[PDB]
Amino acid sequence: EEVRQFRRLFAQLAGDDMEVSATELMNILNKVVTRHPDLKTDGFGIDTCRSMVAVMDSDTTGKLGFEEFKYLWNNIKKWQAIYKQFDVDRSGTIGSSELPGAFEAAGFHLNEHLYSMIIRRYSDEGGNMDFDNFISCLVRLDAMFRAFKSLDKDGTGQIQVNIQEWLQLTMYS
Amino acid sequence: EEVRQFRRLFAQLAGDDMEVSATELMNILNKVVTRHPDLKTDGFGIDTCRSMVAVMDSDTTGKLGFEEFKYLWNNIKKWQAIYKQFDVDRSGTIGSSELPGAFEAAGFHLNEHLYSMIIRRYSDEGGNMDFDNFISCLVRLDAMFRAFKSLDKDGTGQIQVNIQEWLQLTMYS
Ligand SMILES: O=C(O)[C@@H](S)Cc1ccc(I)cc1
Ligand SMILES: O=C(O)[C@@H](S)Cc1ccc(I)cc1
Ligand SMILES: [Ca+2]
Ligand SMILES: [Ca+2]
Ligand SMILES: [Ca+2]
Ligand SMILES: [Ca+2]
Ligand SMILES: [Ca+2]
Ligand SMILES: [Ca+2]
Ligand SMILES: [Ca+2]
Ligand SMILES: [Ca+2]
Repeated sequence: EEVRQFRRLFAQLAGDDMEVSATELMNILNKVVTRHPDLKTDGFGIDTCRSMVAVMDSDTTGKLGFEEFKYLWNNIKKWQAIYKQFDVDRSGTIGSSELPGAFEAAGFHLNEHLYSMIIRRYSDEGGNMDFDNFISCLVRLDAMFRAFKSLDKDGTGQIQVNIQEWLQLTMYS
Repeated sequence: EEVRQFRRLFAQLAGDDMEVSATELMNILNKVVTRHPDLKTDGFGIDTCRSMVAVMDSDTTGKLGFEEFKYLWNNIKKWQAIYKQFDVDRSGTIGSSELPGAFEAAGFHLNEHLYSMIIRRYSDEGGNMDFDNFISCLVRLDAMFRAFKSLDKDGTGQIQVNIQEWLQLTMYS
């Protein structure tokens, strides 16, 4: 099976403490893109990884357990495919005009104002977003959408968040 | 004449487009920090500087103007001085025990839970925070506080926000 094969990757990656840290996450992700010449990236940095872990660590352990990691990995496997598909000019990167289509393929229908804000923060001078930036942007986007949805209990379209919660959601990410 | 000097710095740094981008910021920050052996750091990386710019960019130009860069620079000068004062064991990093007092001097009073989250996201195995992680964290904490006070112009300590608003507050930073 595949769940058999995954426990095997996980158990190997997680190591001694049965959890995968920011550092371990960084290594595996860097070990993989290496064999993907169609993905341009300057590498998955430690800071980006620590952010990926925090935003994915729903149980506040500082590291990712089996489920948390399983969620992250599956998403990443699906997202890398979208990136390749939408980089129609084989630049190895997602361009400004290539972005909306890719996010939509990943299930994120935003607006022109939001894509712009996104390009400004994650893309470079040129409007080109490389692979790590893309995955990084998507892990966060997914977490924030999830976070909003869980706080929208009445189904009203708006949430109420107090100072303590706010600081917890924005700082531990 | 304390600004005579500051205008010449920004102008020299900002360049042709009259704005300090993440890369311009990264360079200067890595240049100065080296002239201070009391601050241990693994370097200011591009993702972190990209984060710093995003959070200080109030005019949504994508870069730091004079007013934006000045507020940022002033804080760093101030936070740099706090870092050194509270690094009692002169390890060159802020430890778990050293943390709250340094934030207390910067003016933030957070609870233990929040501190645990911050240490998990910003410190190392031993629980020490280096210079870039310290500045990066503080630049964020300050921004997140200001963003919150700007929507709670009532003092209730709670904000109402829709999805479009939530994304801009959490994604553009
Ligand atoms: O290359 C792989 O391991 C396959 S299973 C898919 C994949 C591709 C790229 C990344 I980064 C992660 C996962
Ligand atoms: O402004 C400077 O170069 C010195 S005096 C203070 C300072 C020290 C470190 C940093 I990074 C920023 C500022
Ligand atoms: Ca581990
Ligand atoms: Ca966890
Ligand atoms: Ca492309
Ligand atoms: Ca990158
Ligand atoms: Ca410039
Ligand atoms: Ca600006
Ligand atoms: Ca110390
Ligand atoms: Ca660091």
